[PDB]
Amino acid sequence: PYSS
Amino acid sequence: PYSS
Amino acid sequence: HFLCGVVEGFYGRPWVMEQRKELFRRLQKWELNTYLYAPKDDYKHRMFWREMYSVEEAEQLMTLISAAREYEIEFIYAISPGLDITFSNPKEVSTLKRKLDQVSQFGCRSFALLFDNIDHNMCAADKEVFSSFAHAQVSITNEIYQYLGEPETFLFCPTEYCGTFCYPNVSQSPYLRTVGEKLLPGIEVLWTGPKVVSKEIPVESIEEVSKIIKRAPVIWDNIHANDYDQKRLFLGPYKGRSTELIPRLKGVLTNPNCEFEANYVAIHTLATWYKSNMLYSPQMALKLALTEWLQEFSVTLEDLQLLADLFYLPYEHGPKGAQMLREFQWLRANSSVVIEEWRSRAAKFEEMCGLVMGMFTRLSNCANRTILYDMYSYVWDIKSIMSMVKSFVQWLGCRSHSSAQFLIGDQEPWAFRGGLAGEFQRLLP
Amino acid sequence: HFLCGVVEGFYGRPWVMEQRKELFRRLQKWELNTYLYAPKDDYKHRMFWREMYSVEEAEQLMTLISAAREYEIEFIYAISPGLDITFSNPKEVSTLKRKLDQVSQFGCRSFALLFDNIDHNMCAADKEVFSSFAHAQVSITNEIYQYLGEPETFLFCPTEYCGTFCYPNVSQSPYLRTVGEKLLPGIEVLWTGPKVVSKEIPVESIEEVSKIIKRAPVIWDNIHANDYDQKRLFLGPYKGRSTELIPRLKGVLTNPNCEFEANYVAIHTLATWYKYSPQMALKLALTEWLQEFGVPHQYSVTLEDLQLLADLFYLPYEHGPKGAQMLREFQWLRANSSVVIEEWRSRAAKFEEMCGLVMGMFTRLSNCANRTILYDMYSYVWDIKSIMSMVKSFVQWLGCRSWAFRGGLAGEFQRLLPIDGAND
Ligand SMILES: *[C@@H]1O[C@H](CO)[C@@H](O)[C@H](O)[C@H]1NC(C)=O
Ligand SMILES: *[C@@H]1O[C@H](CO)[C@@H](O)[C@H](O)[C@H]1NC(C)=O
Repeated sequence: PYSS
Repeated sequence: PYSS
Repeated sequence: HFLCGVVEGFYGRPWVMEQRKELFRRLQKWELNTYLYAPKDDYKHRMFWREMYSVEEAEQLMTLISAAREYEIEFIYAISPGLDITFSNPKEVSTLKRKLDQVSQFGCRSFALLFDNIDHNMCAADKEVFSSFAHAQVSITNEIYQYLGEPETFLFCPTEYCGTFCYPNVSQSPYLRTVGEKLLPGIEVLWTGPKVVSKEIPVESIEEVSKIIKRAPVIWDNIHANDYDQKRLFLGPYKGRSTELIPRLKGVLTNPNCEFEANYVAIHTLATWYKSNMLYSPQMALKLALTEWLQEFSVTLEDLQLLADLFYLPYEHGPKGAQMLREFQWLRANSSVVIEEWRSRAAKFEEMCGLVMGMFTRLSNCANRTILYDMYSYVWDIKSIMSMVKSFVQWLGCRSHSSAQFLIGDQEPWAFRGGLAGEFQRLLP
Repeated sequence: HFLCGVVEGFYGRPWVMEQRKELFRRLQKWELNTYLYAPKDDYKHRMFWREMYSVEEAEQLMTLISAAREYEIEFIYAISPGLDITFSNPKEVSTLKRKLDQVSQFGCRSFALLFDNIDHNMCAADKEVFSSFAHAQVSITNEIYQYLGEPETFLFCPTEYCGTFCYPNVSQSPYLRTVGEKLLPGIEVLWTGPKVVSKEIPVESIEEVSKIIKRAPVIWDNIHANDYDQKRLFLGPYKGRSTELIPRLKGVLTNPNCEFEANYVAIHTLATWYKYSPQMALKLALTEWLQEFGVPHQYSVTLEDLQLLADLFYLPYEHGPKGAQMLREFQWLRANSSVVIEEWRSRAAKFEEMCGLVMGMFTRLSNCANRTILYDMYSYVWDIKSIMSMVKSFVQWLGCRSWAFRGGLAGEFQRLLPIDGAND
C-alpha cells in the first residue's frame, strides 16, 4: 500500500 | 586503482 | 503569506536533527519560509501515529521546533493516520487530538493531515456513518481544524492527490468533488501535479484542479525525490513549472533526495525560481547553484557540471550525459566497420570517460566528508560503469587484431551487476 | 595466538564510533578477538594520512580504543599511505612515525600498513634507492615495526594480495619472494585468497602462497563485502572456506557489508565457523537475530521472513534456496506463457503467493522497533519488494486478457553492454  |  | 520550501516526506532513513538544523539555516539563507515534517518511516508519524512521543523524543522535537522559530522557518507537523484509523470511532478521534496536542506544547502552530497512499474503501463500522470515503476524511479533518482553534497554516493531502490518481478523471471525481465542497476554506489542499512525479505542471492542470478543489493548492513536489529507485539521484535544476504558476498556487514544498547533502541544487534552484516572481532559466539557475555549492567542498566546477548532468532529472539526463549516451550508442551501432571516423570518436569517447574517473578521484580527495558520504555509492556506481564502458569501447576497437572475447577468464562479482533484483529485472521486456 | 574478527576495510561511508563500540560488544559475546581499523575513505586513514588527529578526534579515538580493551577485543590501527608517499623522503617517514605515535598515546599497541590498490612503479627518487617495488615497501614496514618496539601484532597488506593479483602467477612472483624473505619473520601478511572476492579458499592455494611468502597468512575475507555494487547485500552464511584452513593460517578478518546492522549473519557465522555447516550456521544466526527485531511498545516479523530476506541477499556467487526457487519458477512461467496444458496456472498461483511473502516481509520489517536495522536495509528491501510486485503483476498479465529510466543513466549504459545477464 505505497506510492502507486 | 581499486580492487581491480 | 505564500508557503515555499521543503517537505521531508519520503520513505526511508529520515534526517537527523543536525541535518534539519543545517536545513533551516539554508532555507533562510535563500528566503524560503516553510518545512513540512512528514518522513514516512518515522514510525510515530505514520506507522504508529496513535503513540505519544517518549521523554527523550519530546526533548528532541522541542529543540528542533525551537530552531525552526529561531530561523523564522514555519514548522508544519504532519500526521498520517490513513492506514488503520476508524473514522467513525470517537476514541480514535480522541487519540488523534491527544497526539496533536502533545505537539502543540512543543511550540508547534501549523499542522497537516495526510491521507496519501491508502486503501480506497473503509471498514463495516464506517460504511454506516459516512456516505463515502471522502466524507469521512473531511469530517475528521474539519473536526481537528476547529479543535486546534483554526490554526495559522493547516494542510490536507488527499488520497487522489494527483491527476493519475483521480477516479475516473480529475474533473469528474466524486471524491475530489466532495472535498472541494465540504473541506473548510482555511484548510489548504496538497497536490503533486498530474502524476506522482510530475515532469511538467501545466497551468491548465492547476486551473482545472483549482475549480474542483474550490481553492489554490500547495504543491507537494516530487521533482527531486529518489526514494523509489536505489540507483537514482537528482541534482538537476527545478524545471517544468512555469514562473506563471506562482500567483496561481498557495505554495510549493519540495520532497527531495533522501541523501541530505544532494539537495543543494534541488533547494537552491527552487529558491531562485520563487524569488524570480514573488521568466526563469533552468540552465542558468543550475549554473548559479553549482558555483555557490562548489564553495562547500581538488574538485572543479566542471566536475560538478558533469555530476549534475549524470544525475539530473527523473525524465532527463544533463547535456554532458545525454551526449555520452548518444555517442556510445552510435559507436556500438557502427562497430561492425572493424573506419576513419569511428576511431577518432572512440578516442574522444574514452576521453570523456576519463573525465568521470577524474571527477571521482578528486571528489574522494575532497575535504567535505559529509557531502562525499551522501553520494559515495552513487558516484562509485557511475565510475564503475563508465570504466566498463571505456573498457568495452577499447575492446571493440581491438577486434581487428584479436579474437579474444570481452570478458576473459573468471570474473570478480562486480562484472555481473545487480544481484537477484537485477536478475528479475532483466526478465521483464 | 590466532586472530579472528572484523576489518572495517571498505570504501564509502565508514562506521561511526557508536557502531564500532556495538561491534566490540558483538565480537566478545560471540567469542571473537580482533578488529582491524582500515576504512578506505576515512579521511586521515588514507587520502590525508599525513594529517594528525584534532583534539576532538583525539578524544573520540582513545574513547574507542578504551572500549576495545574494555571488551577484550584487540584493536589494530591500519594506515594506507601508498597512494602518494615517497619512500626515500625522511620527512614522509617521520610523518608516518609521528602519525603512529599519536595513536600509541591513544592507547594503541597493534598496527598495520596497507599497500593494496596502488600503482606498481615508483617516483624516480624511489627507483634508485630500492631495486624493486617490493624491497621498498618491505624496508619502510620493517623500520616502522622496530621504531615502535616490534609490537605484538603488526600487519602488512601486500600489493599482490590475491591469487589473481600476482605476476605472472603466485608461486613464481618476484614481488612475493622479496616480501617472504626480506620482511621481518615476526610481521604478518594479509591475503584475500585466489581472488579479491574468493568463492572458495582451497587448502592447496594456502600452501602455494605460504611457501612463497615463508609464513601462514592472515585472511582479509571479502566474502561479505558489498561496497562494489549499490544493489548488493550479503546476509548469507560464511561459506567456501574449509575448517582445515585454520591450522594453516594466523587469522581470518572479514570485510563485511557497509551497512552496519546487516552484518549479523556475516559475523555470527564466522564465529560459529571459528569454533561446520553453512546452512546450520545460518539457522543459528537467523534465529538469534530474530530477537533484535521487536514490535515497538504501545500505550494505545518472523523467522520465515528472515529466511526469505537472507535467500534474496545471500552471497556473491550464490542465491539462497527460496531466491533461486522463485527465479526458476519465474523462468518457467515466462517460457511457457504460450499456453495462454492445465499446470501453468496452478503454478502461477503458487508464485504470486511467493511474491506475497516478499511484500509481507517488507511490511513487517517496516513496523519493527529496531529502526537502526530497518534504515540500514531499507533501500535494499524496498527494491526487492517493488520489483517483485511488478513481477507479480506481469505474471498476471500473461493470465489476464490485459521505467525506461529505471536505474537512471547507469542503468541505461548497463543495458547496452552484452555482458548484462551473462550470469542468469
Ligand atoms: C509517493 O511518492 C513519493 C516519491 O516516491 C514519496 O516520497 C511520497 O511520500 C508519497 N506521497 C506523496 C504525497 O507524494
Ligand atoms: C578491495 O575490494 C574490497 C571490496 O570491493 C574493498 O572493500 C577492499 O577495501 C579492497 N582491498 C582489499 C585488500 O581487499
